[PDB]
Amino acid sequence: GARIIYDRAFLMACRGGGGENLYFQGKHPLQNRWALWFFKNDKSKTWQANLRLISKFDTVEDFWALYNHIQLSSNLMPGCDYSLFKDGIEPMWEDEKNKRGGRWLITLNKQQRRSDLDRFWLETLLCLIGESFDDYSDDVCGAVVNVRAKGDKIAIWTTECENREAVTHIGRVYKERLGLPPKIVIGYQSHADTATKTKNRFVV
Amino acid sequence: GARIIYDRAFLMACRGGGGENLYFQGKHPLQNRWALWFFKNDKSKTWQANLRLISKFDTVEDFWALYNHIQLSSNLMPGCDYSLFKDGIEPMWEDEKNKRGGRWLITLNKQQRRSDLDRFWLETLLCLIGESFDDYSDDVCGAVVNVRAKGDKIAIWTTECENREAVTHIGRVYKERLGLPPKIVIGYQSHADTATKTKNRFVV
Ligand SMILES: CC[C@H](O[C@H](C)CO)c1ccc(-c2ccccc2F)cc1NCCO
Ligand SMILES: CC[C@H](O[C@H](C)CO)c1ccc(-c2ccccc2F)cc1NCCO
Repeated sequence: GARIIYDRAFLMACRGGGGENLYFQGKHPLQNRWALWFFKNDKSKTWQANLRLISKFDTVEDFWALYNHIQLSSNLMPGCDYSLFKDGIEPMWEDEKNKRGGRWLITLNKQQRRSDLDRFWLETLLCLIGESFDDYSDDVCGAVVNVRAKGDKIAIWTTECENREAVTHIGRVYKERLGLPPKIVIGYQSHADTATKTKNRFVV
Repeated sequence: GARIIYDRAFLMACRGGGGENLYFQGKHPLQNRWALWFFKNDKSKTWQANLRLISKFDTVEDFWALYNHIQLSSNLMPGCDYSLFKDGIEPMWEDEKNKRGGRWLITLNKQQRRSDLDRFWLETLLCLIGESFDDYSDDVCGAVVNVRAKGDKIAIWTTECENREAVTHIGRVYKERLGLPPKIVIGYQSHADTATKTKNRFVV
């Protein structure tokens, strides 16, 4: 049918009042299937054994079941990365869907770990699963949270750094959904530029 | 050793670049040996003369040799059934390994005979031979394709309809590997229920 779009209030209502959809034995299907990955760079193990597929889901209710479980069981320590990517896109630059891409980046201060990290990450996840960028949601690959002593980072990765209209729409809506004051500028950088380098390619 | 698991890309690469394994004079052995059966209900012959063992194989390269041959020489007409089952499991409910079982069913409409039947059947076969359900692949008995004017059907048969964790894992991974949109619900039904009866026992 048409793209399955859910707004923030609808998704939030499914957490405590989910499972009452009119089909799918009550589950609300998502537009896309998503995979959650965990990474921690531990030099004692291989890179392969450091990247872990945690879980895949494709309904609102299964997203919340995973969210609730992670909220109870998972490591929030420096050096952890968590990534939510569309099924079939590995959470790495070399994936065919990421090689030409880039990311909208949010950088937090340490004071913002207690005030803002959880709420900004949740808002990011809802933008993803809810297809909040209308047709330009198709350019979204995934999102990454890096937990770091120097300051945590959240990013939305998109497929094509030269798709100006898609990339800028995603950034504007993401900023709006995060609720950031206008004066707090966020930037988009291609993955190629992040490999070796406010002055970003696009700013909103 | 450990379970022999092959992903889709590896299996696909063996079709045109097969026979270069480091042992077995180049063949890649499968975890299981498999038997391909054909059935057509023809009232002029007995039931036993209507069920035919076509061939058995136990390597990736011999799977592709059979695939290529069937693709050239075999009947695709309404009333045909083809079944790929682990060696020693007959493709019938009464087999000891199927009596307590059930199936994940995919039902096609006629527009999907040309767009989807071959690709969905191939993806099913790759899930089977590649042991794509990890430890729960041991609950897989086989798969069946029914060619019908009213709409073709593909199913994965499993051994125990009350093994909830195994059955549900198989269904989720099968749906993921078929690439079905989240909103396209597939259902599991016990063979006992198929004998006399969206509302299925498990849905994913
Ligand atoms: C492990 C805690 C981690 O914390 C972040 C850094 C801030 O929140 C984290 C990771 C992934 C998910 C997640 C869950 C379901 C689907 C997709 C996901 F990415 C949720 C959480 N944390 C929830 C509690 O805040
Ligand atoms: C008409 C041939 C039939 O078509 C199906 C319905 C759709 O594709 C069919 C049956 C069995 C196999 C098969 C081959 C090797 C191992 C196991 C198998 F089940 C392959 C094909 N078709 C290949 C594409 O022509």
